[PDB]
Amino acid sequence: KYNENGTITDAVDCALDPLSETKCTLKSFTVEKGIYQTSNFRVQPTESI
Amino acid sequence: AYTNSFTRGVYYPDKVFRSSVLHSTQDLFLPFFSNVTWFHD
Amino acid sequence: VCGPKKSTNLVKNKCVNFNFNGLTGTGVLTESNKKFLPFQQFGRDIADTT
Amino acid sequence: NQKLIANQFNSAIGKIQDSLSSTPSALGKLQDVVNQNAQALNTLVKQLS
Repeated sequence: KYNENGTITDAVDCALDPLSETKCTLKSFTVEKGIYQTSNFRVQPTESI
Repeated sequence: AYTNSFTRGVYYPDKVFRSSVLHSTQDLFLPFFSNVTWFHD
Repeated sequence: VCGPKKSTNLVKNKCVNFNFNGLTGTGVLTESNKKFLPFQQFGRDIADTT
Repeated sequence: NQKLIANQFNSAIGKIQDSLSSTPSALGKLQDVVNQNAQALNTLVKQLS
């Protein structure tokens, strides 16, 4: 979050938590009430047969 | 010894001036609330 | 290790082809009221435009 | 019942004014249209790069 003077006042890590992922995907520093699609769960293979 | 990084370790990605905007950038950063090693050695 | 780089006189209030180090473009250069950080070289707008 | 109707209408228009002043989501449609237009333009600009 850049200020008007060119310095940064806050930062959000996208991988910190689902709330942070919502903050990153909305590209806004404040999340309004509702539901937002953020990621896509995919089960990965474990063995090669 | 170990301790909490909190929100430290953020540096300016590049020498670009930006005013009152939110920028999403991917680069090498210290993870927030990460466990960092403490030395006294 | 590189050779010398040429320099030209600055022109304002006229459509010119400007080349500042690695940033090239065409436009009109006017006086700015903004303030840059000491290490910053150029400013970018919200649409990834210098 | 002219006076009662007049008073009720005045109170109703006052309540509408208060609701417009207070509720920010009342004008969601126009803001959504403007946001969609801005998003389309910004997407085009990003795709230019």
